[PDB]
Amino acid sequence: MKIEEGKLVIWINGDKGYNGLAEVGKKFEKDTGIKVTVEHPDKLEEKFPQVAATGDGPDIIFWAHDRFGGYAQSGLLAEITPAAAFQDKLYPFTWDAVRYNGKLIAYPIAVEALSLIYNKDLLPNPPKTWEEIPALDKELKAKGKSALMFNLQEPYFTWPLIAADGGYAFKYAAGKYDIKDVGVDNAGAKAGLTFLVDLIKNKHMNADTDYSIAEAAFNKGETAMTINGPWAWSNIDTSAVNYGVTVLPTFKGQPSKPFVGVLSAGINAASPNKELAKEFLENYLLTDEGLEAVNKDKPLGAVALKSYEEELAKDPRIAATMENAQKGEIMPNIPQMSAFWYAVRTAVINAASGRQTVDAALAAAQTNAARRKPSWRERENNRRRERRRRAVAAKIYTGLRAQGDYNLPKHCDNNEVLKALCVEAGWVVEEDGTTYR
Amino acid sequence: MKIEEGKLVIWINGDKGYNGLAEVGKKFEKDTGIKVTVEHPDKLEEKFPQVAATGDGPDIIFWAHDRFGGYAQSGLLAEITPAAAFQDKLYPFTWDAVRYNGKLIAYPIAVEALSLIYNKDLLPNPPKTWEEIPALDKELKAKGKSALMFNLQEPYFTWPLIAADGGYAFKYAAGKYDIKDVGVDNAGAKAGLTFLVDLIKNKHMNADTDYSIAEAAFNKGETAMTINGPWAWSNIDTSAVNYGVTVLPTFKGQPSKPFVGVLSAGINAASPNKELAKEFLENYLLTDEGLEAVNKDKPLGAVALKSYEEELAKDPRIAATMENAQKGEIMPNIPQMSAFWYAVRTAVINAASGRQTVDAALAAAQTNAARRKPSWRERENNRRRERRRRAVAAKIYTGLRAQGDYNLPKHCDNNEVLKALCVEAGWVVEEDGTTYR
DNA sequence: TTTCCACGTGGAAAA
DNA sequence: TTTCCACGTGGAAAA
Ligand SMILES: OC[C@H]1O[C@H](O[C@H]2[C@H](O)[C@@H](O)[C@@H](O)O[C@@H]2CO)[C@H](O)[C@@H](O)[C@@H]1O
Ligand SMILES: OC[C@H]1O[C@H](O[C@H]2[C@H](O)[C@@H](O)[C@@H](O)O[C@@H]2CO)[C@H](O)[C@@H](O)[C@@H]1O
Repeated sequence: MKIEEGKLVIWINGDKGYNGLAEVGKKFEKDTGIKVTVEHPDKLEEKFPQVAATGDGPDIIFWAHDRFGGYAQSGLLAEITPAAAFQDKLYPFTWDAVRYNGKLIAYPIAVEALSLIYNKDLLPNPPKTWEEIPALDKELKAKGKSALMFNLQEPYFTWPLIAADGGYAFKYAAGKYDIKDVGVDNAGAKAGLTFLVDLIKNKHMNADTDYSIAEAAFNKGETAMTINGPWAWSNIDTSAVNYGVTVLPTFKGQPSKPFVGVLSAGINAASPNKELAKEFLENYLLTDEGLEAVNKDKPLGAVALKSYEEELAKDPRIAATMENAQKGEIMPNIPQMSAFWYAVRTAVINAASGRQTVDAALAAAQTNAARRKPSWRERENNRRRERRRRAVAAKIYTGLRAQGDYNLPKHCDNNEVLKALCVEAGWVVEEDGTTYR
Repeated sequence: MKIEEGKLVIWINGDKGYNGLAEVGKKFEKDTGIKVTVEHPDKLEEKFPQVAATGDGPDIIFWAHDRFGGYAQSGLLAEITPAAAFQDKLYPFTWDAVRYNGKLIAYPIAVEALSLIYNKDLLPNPPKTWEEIPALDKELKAKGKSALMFNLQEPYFTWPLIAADGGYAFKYAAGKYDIKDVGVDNAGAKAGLTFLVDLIKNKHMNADTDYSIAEAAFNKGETAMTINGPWAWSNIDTSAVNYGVTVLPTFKGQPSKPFVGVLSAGINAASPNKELAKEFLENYLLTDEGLEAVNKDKPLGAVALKSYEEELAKDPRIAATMENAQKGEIMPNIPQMSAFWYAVRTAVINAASGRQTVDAALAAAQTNAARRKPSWRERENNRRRERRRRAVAAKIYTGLRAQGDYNLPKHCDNNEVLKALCVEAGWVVEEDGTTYR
């Protein structure tokens, strides 16, 4: 698709309040006449870098801030230049999340952190430690239920446990992240992933559990706990479950440390509606009424807008979210975050499935998250080099065929021409290529 | 995931009533103590052949019958052995849909056909032809609306128009489908796809419109019509839209001819719960109460079970469905269907985007749908031939480097060894490989 | 049907 | 860092 003047197209993930956001787009059209289409395609965080490089993609893209550094490095995002008056409306630290190489590259929307969600009727007193969950499961299994179910296919949901005892993504020192100092293979990370794997080995969780499976099981009252973010609360409200949101359990005495995301809205550098996108975001979405429309559809978490966050912070579910967020850390936005996430995803899935050990899975994850992606020019240099090597060889064999006068079959490969060249030069070549004088 | 004896795991597509089916599973657990888990993973029709080949995958898999023949050819499905008494409860033609090489390979559940779905308030009199849609759209655009929106990413939705004037998949003659006689490149197919591409060219449709975009636009009252199946009705019910279900419009005076699917349930050949699966399907799902539970969640269409279908056939939406189904054709279940579907999907997406012309898109689709998938042994044969070719060459150069005394640099490639061999034999080799005596 | 070389990226190796 | 051969499948070619 292509962005075209006079219309706005927005990409936001399918677990967010896209219906409420389209409601904001409808008000925008009422007052300005500009149509606003909100779409929630799959794997949008991966599709956007593929289409935007060529000029395609949506006008605005919503994702957590951790992806945006890589979009900016690739030149996919227009610089955001809000007036001071508007910057004053959002918490400074939310702006930090969307600053890359000194420039603001997106509008921050809301702060997200995972919390422990629990069924109060099945479990009036939720566990304070990861360690006690096995025994809690044994007890609930006798009653036909299970202790805990959460998405094991996305490393976002397992990272709090991996980081609890000392695992980290990229080390931060002297005011910067060290791209080559990755902490996914240290004792802390190994202990966290081992406990999770042992949960599966002892049949307290299933390695194939994903987002929809865990959400269905908690919202149907089959499991007593899940791990999820504020966007999930709306579907629980519609269910018959009496749920609480609280601090994640500790592991080895230390708090679980979720990676904290800032839902952010970037403007496609190829869009011809940059000013319209700015007006929509600053003056329609990032208002009390606009964020309310979105929040009422699927809760946003702690919104970047101070005026509305003052209301939302009264909700004890938000206070628990931010308690967890204080114990975690804001995600880096550096372009390498994509490589980190793929590597940890592979490690978690492979260790959960028994395909690899925890030590082997995390060792490979360490090297992969540190691996430098070859540039376009490097790939092209290698492609050309091998093109040239084949062309030189092909020309040699053409000349040997055309002038050798070797006693060759009507059809033969260049190996048979090589053999004849060898005999001419005084060599003997056996059937398997063994060659000697 | 591996099937475990004593529990049932089911895969069904996410647009079906998986919540109603899980209710059937819960009754089954209440009467037999066997846990039933219903899951709706993405791309399950592609995942099943990958996992089931090694004994993995679910106990039961739901999909339209078209996919089943390829599963059976690969040995992924247990043969279905209902007693004659049970078979008599389903319409004979539904059993034919799941018969492959003389054997029953799945239980038929329900007959699905696409219909034209329209908004009565915006469109009291739905169009009877495709030809009048452009004018109708221009009318509705003046009111800020559009005429028609349907999924353009899946060829199932566009096939009725492609088949209207003569396009076909595999020609049927003398009781068999001829897999070398494909009709995606004939005049009728071109005329149908040209009309669709012309709709996009004249801005009556957008090439990137997918399932959720079309469903959202119709269910929010922004487009007057959509093309979809019975599963979609419940979401329209919850919406404010006053809709009708009717015959698809004609093209060039001929009816649109949808490919008719039979939602079918196959039993994994690797399952240790084959008898439980048969009990669940025959005596819990394929009952009035069982199908009712699923149909209440998302309408199944015209169910294979005679007793319950006499109730459902009273519904004017089902009569419309079957009117369209009489105009279309039951899909083949032959293994070549997946290759047919991939080819047409690429052709539709490529012509709708302008990346290929209609003629060029359908010309490639014809050869692709007819292309014989090389066997494992053919691929292996090829792999070994090239492995051997490289190993013969490597042995010759090893012998040359070890015994030639060619005055070579410390590091050089085989081309330089070849060059030294050539001059030894009285040849001249230029820098680019030009070789002469 | 088989056969042959081309293709671009992997990863071992040397520095 | 660059270099070099291996890899398995594509598609042209001959039959
Ligand atoms: O699992 C890796 C994934 O984690 C984060 O994605 C979150 C996202 O921030 C949330 O808004 C919500 O949608 O859940 C997602 C996990 O499925 C990172 O933001 C993302 O880059 C990363 O791939
Ligand atoms: O688009 C190709 C696709 O068509 C059919 O899939 C249908 C399915 O039968 C319906 O039940 C519903 O889910 O819509 C699907 C299209 O998205 C074929 O059954 C399928 O094999 C084929 O790939």
